[PDB]
Amino acid sequence: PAIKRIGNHITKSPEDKREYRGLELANGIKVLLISDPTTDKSSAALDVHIGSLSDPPNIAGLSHFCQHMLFLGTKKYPKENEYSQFLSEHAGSSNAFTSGEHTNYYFDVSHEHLEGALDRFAQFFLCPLFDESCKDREVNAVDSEHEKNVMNDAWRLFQLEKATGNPKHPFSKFGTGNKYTLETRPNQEGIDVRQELLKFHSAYYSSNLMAVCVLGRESLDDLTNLVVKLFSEVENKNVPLPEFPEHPFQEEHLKQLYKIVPIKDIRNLYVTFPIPDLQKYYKSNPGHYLGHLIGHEGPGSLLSELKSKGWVNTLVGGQKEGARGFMFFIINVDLTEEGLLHVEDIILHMFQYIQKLRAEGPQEWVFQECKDLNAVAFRFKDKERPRGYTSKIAGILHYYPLEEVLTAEYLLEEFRPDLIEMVLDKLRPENVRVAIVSKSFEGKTDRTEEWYGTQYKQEAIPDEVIKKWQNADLNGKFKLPTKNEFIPTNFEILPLEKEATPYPALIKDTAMSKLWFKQDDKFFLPKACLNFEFFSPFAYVDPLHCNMAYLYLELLKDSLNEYAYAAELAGLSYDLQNTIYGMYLSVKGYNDKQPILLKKIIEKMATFEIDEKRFEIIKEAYMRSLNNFRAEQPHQHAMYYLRLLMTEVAWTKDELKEALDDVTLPRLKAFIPQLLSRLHIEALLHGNITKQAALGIMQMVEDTLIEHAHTKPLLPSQLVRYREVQLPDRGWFVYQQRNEVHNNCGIEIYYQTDMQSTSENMFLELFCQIISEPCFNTLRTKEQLGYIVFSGPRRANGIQGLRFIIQSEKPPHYLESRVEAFLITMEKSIEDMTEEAFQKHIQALAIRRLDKPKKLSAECAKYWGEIISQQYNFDRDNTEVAYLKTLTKEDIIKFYKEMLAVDAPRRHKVSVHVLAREMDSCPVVGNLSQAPALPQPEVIQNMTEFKRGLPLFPLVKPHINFMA
Amino acid sequence: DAEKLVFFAED
Repeated sequence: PAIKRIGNHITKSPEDKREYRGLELANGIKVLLISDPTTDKSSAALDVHIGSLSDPPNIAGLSHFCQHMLFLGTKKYPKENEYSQFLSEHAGSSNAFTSGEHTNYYFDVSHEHLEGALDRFAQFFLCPLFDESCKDREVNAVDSEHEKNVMNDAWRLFQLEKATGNPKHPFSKFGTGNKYTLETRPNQEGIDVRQELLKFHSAYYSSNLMAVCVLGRESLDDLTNLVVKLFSEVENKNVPLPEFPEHPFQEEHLKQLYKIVPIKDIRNLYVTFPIPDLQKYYKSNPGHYLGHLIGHEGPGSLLSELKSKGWVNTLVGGQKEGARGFMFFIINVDLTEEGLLHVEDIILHMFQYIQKLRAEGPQEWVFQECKDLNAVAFRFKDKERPRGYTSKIAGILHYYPLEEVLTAEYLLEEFRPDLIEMVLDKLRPENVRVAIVSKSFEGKTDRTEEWYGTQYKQEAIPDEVIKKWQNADLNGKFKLPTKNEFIPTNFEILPLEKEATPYPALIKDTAMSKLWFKQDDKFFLPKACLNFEFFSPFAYVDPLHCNMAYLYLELLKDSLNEYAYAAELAGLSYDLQNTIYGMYLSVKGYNDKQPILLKKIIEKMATFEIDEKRFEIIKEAYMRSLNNFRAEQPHQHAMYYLRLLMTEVAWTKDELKEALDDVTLPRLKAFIPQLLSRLHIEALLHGNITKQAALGIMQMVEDTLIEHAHTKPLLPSQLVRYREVQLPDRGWFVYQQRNEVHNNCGIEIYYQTDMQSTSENMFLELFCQIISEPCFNTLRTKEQLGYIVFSGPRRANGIQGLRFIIQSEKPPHYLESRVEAFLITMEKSIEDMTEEAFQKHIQALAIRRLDKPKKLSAECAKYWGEIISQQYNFDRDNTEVAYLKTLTKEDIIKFYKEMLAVDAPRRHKVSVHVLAREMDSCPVVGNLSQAPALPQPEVIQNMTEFKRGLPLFPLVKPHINFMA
Repeated sequence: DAEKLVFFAED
């Protein structure tokens, strides 16, 4: 009746136990229902196939603005925060995004309240209020959102490409919008934005352009009736789907060179080729076949040779989405100092590789290898988190038939050499666009992009250059990839051992290593997680050694890259990085060949031979990387400073780059043996693996280090952990700095409570749960201080507390007063809330903390967190939630009155103020809720001095976990 | 290897 059709069988992975049913309502809405009787959280998402590409020419950002407004009230639920408040009280969350052709809304919530959430949600598409008052406030949120992107290099380049194509093509539009485009200019032009928002919603939010996906515990039949009851009423305007057959880049936009000045000190080369829309060929993906080859990093690849010449370090190639009717094919690389001088040669090599592909012709075995790999990946796919899953599905329901939505973007079908040749025929010099990003162009540009202010220059590429590229011949160093030897073949799930444990067990406890093990007893997929922490005091003893630890590992990954790329493609991955206590190594994926890769890594780090050239290149990139932190956002600087302030030992970026210039090859080579001579290893092996196999992996790691590095055990007294500074009662310190790039302020306020413990943890978490929603609605929605407004707990070195983070055009001291006013408002709010409401929050937190991992790596991460923090409280959630339910409203009031209130006897407050670029100075104190009077803070002028003048907290005691 | 969205809130 209200249903036009019900899908046949929804092809899913055999390992997938969830149930699916696809349907199309009478109004044209495509739906995918998902029943998962085990899910702790239910979720829904609706994707409207309309985006910024459809913004009216005179109101840039209208669709994005519409997106923001839909969260602030509907005819059925007028309360501007009814939606967010409801979700918050029921362990839910929500967000939405706007792209060129889509506006996607989504939320998740306790499985028991799917109906209530979905009802409030459906109203976004039935009776939005677009309240005048909300409109005038929320426009500030949009402006602030754009403001933080202004000095972001990725966004600047994004808009620059649009501004350099056909000006008449909608691809040229500014999609974010700001106060000028959404308020100032419209007012001047006599345009009523409120009307336009309604007109836009009325004209494009049509049921025929919508797709919905719902996931819950309810049966498919019940979910079917629920969806019909709430969405069949959406009106169908029979809106035509926007199409863009003419490519934004026409002839006059090809064979062009762009020289661009970046904000950060980065060096990049972007090569772009216009191509037809390849979306309809998804069954064979000719564009991805070419991306796979051109972007390959194995021996014989384009990258391998460009790196050998010392011209580039990284490369990305393949097709890039555009919109219905047009796409792009790119080849992007970063540049070394030398690579910057050889851009013409680099591009020549690009065409030589492309010519090599043309000469050999399409390779079916390559396609087949990927097809089979994709089949394996789809079959053993990890179970997704509901929210992201529904959002993703709502989006692709627009491109594939109901029955194929789950497989469409995973499985390959037919090899189409003709389509591959057709795309390859478009990758030629005559149709190339080249952009070079480098500080070396500063003062050499003559154009400015209006929306971001990007400085650049445009030149036609000389015909003789085009002609030399067209004559690209074959380069003996370029070869097609060899057969991938890492493809997994053994997928058997070993039977659960009789002595298997529900939590990780300590099966090895020696001075050289401590091994935690757990055989997967929930997911049963042929995968495993091998986590290793290598302790050594020489990884962070001083700035120079921190630099060497980083450089060492970076050089190792770089030398293993060719080898490891193939493994990565075969679903075998690894992460290796230096830490403040040593090194971290993690190998994840199919268990089959993990031992081979792991052995190779350990063997290599212990017998590593540094390439001088690679060493100099990576050192130079690292130097810029440290310097580039100055271009990060204000709130990031704020977080950075707080971290340096509150931790016993922490080397600053400045100390690191100062010590860097003295890292020499000889010094680095001497460093490695020292680093590996003495270590302690704590590991967590979790997955499709046996106790005896675990012991075997650990022994192999030990034996390899002992054999090549002569590694010996470390002394237990050497296993030092850092402490957090202990603030004095009623103390308040302020550290102030300035961000030289962004013209916006940032701030982080930290109210230190006490050492982590069951009671203290839940006191803090319950309070945060309670203020979470009100904090966002007050400081952002109501007061519009900025797009970024955050509150929540802060945990570090066993200590904890409450933190607020804000980025705004308003000065820090004003921001501080607002947070303080809000605290008092939350005070009255809590004292006035009903036991009913209070218990909702307890239950909300309970569900949040008990929501269980849906994939192996998520469960492992939780165990790893306990091991890394050395608290080893694996049954933490049950414990803490049991305690949580004990908490009363009064306990919270007392906790607030003793630790957080402005006149609390145990208030421990530190504030980091980051001033905007255009602020030469600023004080540190100064129809809105009334802000309380604040004490005079002690200004921190030197971080070292600050820490020295305060005591340090002790380290948290470990939760004893008995085992051999 | 082988190969911008505006949100309501930064997550």
